[PDB]
Amino acid sequence: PPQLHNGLDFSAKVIQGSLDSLPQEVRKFVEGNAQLCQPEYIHICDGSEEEYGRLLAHMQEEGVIRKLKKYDNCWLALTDPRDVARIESKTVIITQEQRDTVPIPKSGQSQLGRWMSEEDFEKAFNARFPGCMKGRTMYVIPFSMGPLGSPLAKIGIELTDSPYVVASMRIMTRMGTSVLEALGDGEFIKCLHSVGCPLPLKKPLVNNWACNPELTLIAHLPDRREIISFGSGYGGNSLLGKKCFALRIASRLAKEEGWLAEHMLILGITNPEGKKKYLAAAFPSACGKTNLAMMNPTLPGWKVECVGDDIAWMKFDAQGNLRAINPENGFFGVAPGTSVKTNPNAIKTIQKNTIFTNVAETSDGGVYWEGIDEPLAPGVTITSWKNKEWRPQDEEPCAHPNSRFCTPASQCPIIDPAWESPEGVPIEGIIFGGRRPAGVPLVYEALSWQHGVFVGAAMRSEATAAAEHKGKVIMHDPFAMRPFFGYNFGKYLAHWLSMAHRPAAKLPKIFHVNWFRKDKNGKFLWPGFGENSRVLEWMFGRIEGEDSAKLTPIGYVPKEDALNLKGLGDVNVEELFGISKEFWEKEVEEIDKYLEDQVNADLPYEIERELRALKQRISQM
Ligand SMILES: Nc1nc2c(ncn2[C@@H]2O[C@H](COP(=O)(O)OP(=O)(O)OP(=O)(O)O)[C@@H](O)[C@H]2O)c(=O)[nH]1
Ligand SMILES: O=C([O-])C(=O)[O-]
Ligand SMILES: [Mn+2]
Ligand SMILES: [Mn+2]
Ligand code: NA
Repeated sequence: PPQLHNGLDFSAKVIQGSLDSLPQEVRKFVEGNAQLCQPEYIHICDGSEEEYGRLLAHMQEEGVIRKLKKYDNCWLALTDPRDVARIESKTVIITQEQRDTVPIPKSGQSQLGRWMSEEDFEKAFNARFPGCMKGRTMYVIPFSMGPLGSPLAKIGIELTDSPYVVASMRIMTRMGTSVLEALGDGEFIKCLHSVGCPLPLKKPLVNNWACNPELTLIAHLPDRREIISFGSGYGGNSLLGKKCFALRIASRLAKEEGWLAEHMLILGITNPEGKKKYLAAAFPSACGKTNLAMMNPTLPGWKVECVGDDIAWMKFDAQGNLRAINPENGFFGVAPGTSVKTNPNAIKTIQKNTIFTNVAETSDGGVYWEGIDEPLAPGVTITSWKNKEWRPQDEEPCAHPNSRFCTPASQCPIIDPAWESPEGVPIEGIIFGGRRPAGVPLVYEALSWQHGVFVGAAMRSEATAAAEHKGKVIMHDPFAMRPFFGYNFGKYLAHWLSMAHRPAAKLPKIFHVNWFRKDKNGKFLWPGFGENSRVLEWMFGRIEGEDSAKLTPIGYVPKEDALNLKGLGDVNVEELFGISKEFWEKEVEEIDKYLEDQVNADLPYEIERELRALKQRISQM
């Protein structure tokens, strides 16, 4: 025990587990950060049910969460209204050179990520972390992204002072002692989180929800294999395995190592004949992945099974199959809109062992939100997400627009049998899409891999409530990755294009969808949800080589009568499927200006070529 005093030994403060049990480098990480942050206690998480019960009890007793008595082991957290979603403007990546992280925009102000210099980050770090956990417990969370012990899994350690983060990580990752045993003396991603409210409190606590909005900063240091997040408890900012690791850090590793880390669901779809295919889909935040990934198809005999709803790690095997795995262990899903009619499999999943954040509570201990589509007995009352009595005729919603459920994937009734298979599932189609109220038809198919990459690059979508963006501003969200690129977007495009030069590659067919086109009065032209199975059927047939497509300037679309619209006789097909020369001339000009300004010297030639080819096809209309 080599030391002149007690070294950096924090053993006296350990209230679960043992520092002696930890791999050497894990111990160093814990003790170095204990020295810095000065927690009152250290809790080494074991991931056991016993621990989870006591953690929930502790939070309940502290008033941080409430038990929802109507359900089996479900809980409700209500946050400070300042800490409710991601904050892109406070999310940064540190590298030696800015251009490695983001292209330099011609006009000023990049929209493909925020870079911070090493020097500026050190100052930011020193202004936040020293002493930040005083009076609190530092929890040590050993977690695996991907199935335990898989050669493709990646392990992290997250230190946090938030028991809400511990509970949510238990759901969203594989966590506990088994992860430490699989880790051994291997490398792990170093993840440090604090709510940034050391005791005694310097500022008023709102709704018993510790946070520091003024100093909120979600930082990524890929060259140090570190993620450092301060001031926010909201899951996208605090669950460091999810967006921070499994997209931002992992996307750059993937570029270096020949794979892909993407904001994509993975689903398996089986037709009435029993033939099954796996598909991946990238839609922006709050644009429909969870609803698609566990859809109940309206077409009789069709079945969808869920591999993952949010993040995909994909790599070509030796046979050329693009194999995908879900690195998550749960769903962190948008609550509003979820009903028996729109997402019955989510309703089944969230009946037990689920943590809800910022939803409303009924007087009989249930959950409520806009679009839940379940009448309450007369006399039953509602407490809004703001902890105030609420009525249906009220101006503001009962649930926050970005309220979430956090639920075990193992509870999904149609979880796919291969959802934890270490080798992944073979992807036969990749689907892009987002919210476009005008101009973009229900579905089209890219003409080639290069055209498909351009389609991903050109994605635009109405702003949602998943981050700080207000109104329904149509924003660029290439590959649904705008908030999540771990490195220069132009390099990411080159990396995707390079997949076509892999010998033997079985390149997935690429499609683009729009569930959200609206008529003149602002009403949806397409009902969506389970009806989207009709679009998946067409995709399935196209992968099988069916002659069910008509060429248009934007790509292939369904032939007349090719889509099954039985039961949707009132859909206005000409409006929904319409392609206007005027709209598309404007669209290509907008994309050209965006790529030139935002990507410029980093833009691959093949992307510029696809833009010109699209413009040329439009000119022949
Ligand atoms: N009109 C319509 N709304 C949909 C459709 N699919 C999903 N939604 C709604 O869009 C919102 C977000 O859908 P999700 O499936 O949770 O979005 P996501 O892509 O999983 O979002 P993140 O988890 O933030 O990445 C919810 O309110 C849904 O009810 C659809 O087909 N049509
Ligand atoms: O939380 C999410 O999944 C998001 O914002 O994409
Ligand atoms: Mn997401
Ligand atoms: Mn989702
Ligand atoms: Na609260």
